[PDB]
Amino acid sequence: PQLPEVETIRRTLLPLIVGKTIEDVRIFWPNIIRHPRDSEAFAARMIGQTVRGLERRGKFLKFLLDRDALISHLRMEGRYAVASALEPLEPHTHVVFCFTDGSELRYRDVRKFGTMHVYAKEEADRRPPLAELGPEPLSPAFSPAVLAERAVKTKRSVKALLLDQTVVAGFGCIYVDESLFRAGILPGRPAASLSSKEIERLHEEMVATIGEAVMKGGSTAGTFQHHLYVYGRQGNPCKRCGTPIEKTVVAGRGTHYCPRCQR
DNA sequence: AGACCTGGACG
DNA sequence: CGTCCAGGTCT
Ligand SMILES: [Zn+2]
Repeated sequence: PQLPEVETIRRTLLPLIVGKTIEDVRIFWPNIIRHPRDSEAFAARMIGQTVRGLERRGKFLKFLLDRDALISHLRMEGRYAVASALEPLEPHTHVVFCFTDGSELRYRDVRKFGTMHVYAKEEADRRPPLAELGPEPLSPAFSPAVLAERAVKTKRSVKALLLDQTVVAGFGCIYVDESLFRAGILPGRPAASLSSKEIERLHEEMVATIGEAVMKGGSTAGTFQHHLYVYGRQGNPCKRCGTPIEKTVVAGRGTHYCPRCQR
């Protein structure tokens, strides 16, 4: 999940958990728990607290409790649902938070890649993983100046630049590829080879793409996949020029682009 | 890369 | 059967 997907999980999950009080926390795959590293301390400190809110920072979910904040990263497969304690669990359910009202927040993750960190609220933003994060793309803090400051300094591909969460938070392969297309820029271009005119353009497209995806509930629930120009369309005609979309490897990752529209 | 991980589209 | 992919991030 990327920013648009997570922002959607955030909007729909909040009303389902807000004001509930944790009675128990049950863990079935401890590796998910990263801080405290001991999964028993993790469970213990949360018992008794009440969900006060739910925020998003980059690709992370930030559950706001009483004194603590829980930082959850879904990675590839992480999924949350709220259900009755009286029903059997779905498979691949690794962490369950039991509330006093008989309902449960269930976390599922087939590949077990996801992570959970719990800190005191005041500590969350100055500790891993939130600390190194770049500006929110839909915030004024994300500007062409910001993008340019990082681009000139590096020799790596513009794709690799935008995937770096320290540069800007929220983009993954899908939306990076789409943004680059919309901005007419080849993914493999050295970041530094970008001009001021391209930087501004890319910034406008990055903001627009992520914005529309969020309004459309993301890609699959979501509907933004009907609005994909290049991702997963390899071999198919470009929607703008009819050139077959191409797929190669940029920075070790499957990359999609139109060889005509992008330069 | 290869790491952690599990499973679905491929012949 | 296998291998080849997969919307993350780390080493
Ligand atoms: Zn094209």
